[PDB]
Amino acid sequence: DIQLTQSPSSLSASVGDRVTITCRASQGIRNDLGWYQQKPGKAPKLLIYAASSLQSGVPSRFSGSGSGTDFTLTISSLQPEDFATYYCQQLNSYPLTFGGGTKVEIKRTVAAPSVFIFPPSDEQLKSGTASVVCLLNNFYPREAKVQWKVDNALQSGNSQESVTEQDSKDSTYSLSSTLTLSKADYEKHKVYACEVTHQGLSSPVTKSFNRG
Amino acid sequence: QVQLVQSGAEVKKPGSSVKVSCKASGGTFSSYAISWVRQAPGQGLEWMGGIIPIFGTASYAQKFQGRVTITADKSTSTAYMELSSLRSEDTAVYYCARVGYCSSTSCNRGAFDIWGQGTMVTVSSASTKGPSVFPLAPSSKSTSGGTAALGCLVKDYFPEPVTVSWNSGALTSGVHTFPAVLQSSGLYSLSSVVTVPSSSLGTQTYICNVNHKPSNTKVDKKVEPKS
Amino acid sequence: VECDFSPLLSGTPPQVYNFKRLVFTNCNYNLTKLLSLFSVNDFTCSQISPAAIASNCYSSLILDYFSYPLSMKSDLSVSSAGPISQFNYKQSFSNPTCLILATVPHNLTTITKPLKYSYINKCSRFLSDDRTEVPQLVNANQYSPCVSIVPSTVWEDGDYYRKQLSPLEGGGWLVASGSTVAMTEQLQMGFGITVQYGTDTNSVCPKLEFA
Ligand SMILES: *[C@@H]1O[C@H](CO)[C@@H](O)[C@H](O)[C@H]1NC(C)=O
Ligand SMILES: *[C@@H]1O[C@H](CO)[C@@H](O)[C@H](O)[C@H]1NC(C)=O
Repeated sequence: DIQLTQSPSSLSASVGDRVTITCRASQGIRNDLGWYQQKPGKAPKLLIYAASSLQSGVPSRFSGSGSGTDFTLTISSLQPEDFATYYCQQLNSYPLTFGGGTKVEIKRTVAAPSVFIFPPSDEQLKSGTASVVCLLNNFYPREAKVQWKVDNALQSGNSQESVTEQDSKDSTYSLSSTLTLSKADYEKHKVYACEVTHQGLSSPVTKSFNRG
Repeated sequence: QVQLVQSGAEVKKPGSSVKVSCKASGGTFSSYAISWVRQAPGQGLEWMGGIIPIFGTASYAQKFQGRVTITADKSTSTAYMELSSLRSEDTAVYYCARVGYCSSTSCNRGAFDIWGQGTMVTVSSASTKGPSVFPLAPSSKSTSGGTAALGCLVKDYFPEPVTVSWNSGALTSGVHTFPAVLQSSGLYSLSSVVTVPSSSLGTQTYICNVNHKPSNTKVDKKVEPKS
Repeated sequence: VECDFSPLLSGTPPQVYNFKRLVFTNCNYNLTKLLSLFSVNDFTCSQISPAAIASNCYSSLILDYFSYPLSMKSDLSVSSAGPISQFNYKQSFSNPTCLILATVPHNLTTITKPLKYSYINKCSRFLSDDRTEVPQLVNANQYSPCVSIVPSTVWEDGDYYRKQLSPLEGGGWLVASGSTVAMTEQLQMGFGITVQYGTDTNSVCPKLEFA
């Protein structure tokens, strides 16, 4: 089976600069390579077929080259709409193999997170469950660590988190983490806190509250 | 400019089968082949198989051979992808796509120029369940100099997805709805927050509009400050 | 004086849909010597016998050869409604014919093996109405219309071939499909012989033996 190694796996870039993505096949495939673009929540889009041929409608800022093993997708001057995931694909033999993909994010300045915390609603408490939500709002880069501490005791296995896609306007990320305990276990303890470690923070910041 | 219209989302138990349709809209299949591609949540793209509608000739990735059947009704230009013995690892979005440009070796292999909107298929032992919507009340522990945070907690629902708006679409600024997380119970859960001016907490009404189509569930939750 | 079968013994023999044809007139042949270089697995004839076709004089002798897997023997009969006799190769009806299935021995290295066996499985015209499909059945002593869009060796089994036709060429599409058969350890071939008798021009005679 023809193996496609797409590099790099991800890159950060500003609007207007040169971006190069390489795809390498485990064996010769002539010019049977396709390039695709995909936005979150949408179907992939054909950019380039036959290694270099531009699909009708696709801007000329996208340029594919290469023949045999080494192929390259070059984007000459990045536009806002070009920030997405790009996929390699070989058209030569079965099975039709795709590359691993390249995530192109927007490069901006280091932004500290606004950290907020939400105690469980009374509506949920009377259902038997308690959920505390910690919000990290509008930060960059997306790498961030959140840790829950109940009565200054580090928590583990009872929290889950998700990060939104990069905002197309201010290029930031946001994180939401949910700590979930039972009604009984919740009332057993006093202080609930989430600790946040981020590059834009000089030191780990703690937002907390007491039952009351 | 032919379009590819696929059948709606699918919720299946482990071990069962699913059959997704792919119909040509505003055109025909003509002399073009139709491939199938799936994508698991957070994962990349993967070819499953394809078919030549005119001849009914089908090819498959060896990974799925024995569990997959790709047919095509030429009288209506509708391709089909049947996947049996469904496992949880089959939870993915399934796309159909037209082979618009022949490769150097054949015409059932080539670049996919036209794609369908995709079909979400979820395989789980969990049963369909509407969400419990809890408010994320704004307070001093959610206020930072003129701006206050508030939101909705959409907990314990199945399956994906849920859509949440604020004030019936009127409030869009500063809104962040996070991707759902899969709990150990097999149920999904997400949050939706919005930053608003801290001075409006005494007058402005903020309502969470949570929609869950698979369970026919609509919930409106008014978020008020807690004190 | 003597009929030359040398082009057969050299190079890579084509697939069935691209059969190579030799036409012999005014020469003397030794059929037995040609077959002695091969391992004849099957030898059947129509309106003539194997013994007689190696010992008669004709006005013309036609020899078609191609790479062919021994396993699909029955497919190489017009009695069968297979894709081979429908889309690839079809011998004459109004003339005596013979069909030989042989295997190349290891000591005949001059004949090289193709990458694999392959044949045309489907061959049709797809009209400009995007509905009606017209299968293009191969005629006797002729090639498939789809030999222009089917490569000399099919890359993958069940491959699809499609070519758009100009209004002058009837418009619509020329559409074909090809199958593959894995290559055997020793190269296996098929031979199609067709003879035609005349009145005075019967000069294709068997090579007689003298002291
Ligand atoms: C024809 O070839 C055969 C080889 O099997 C040989 O025995 C025979 O003598 C040849 N005949 C003539 C006339 O050369
Ligand atoms: C080559 O092999 C064939 C096997 O059918 C045999 O009849 C022939 O005598 C061999 N010739 C030589 C020169 O070894």
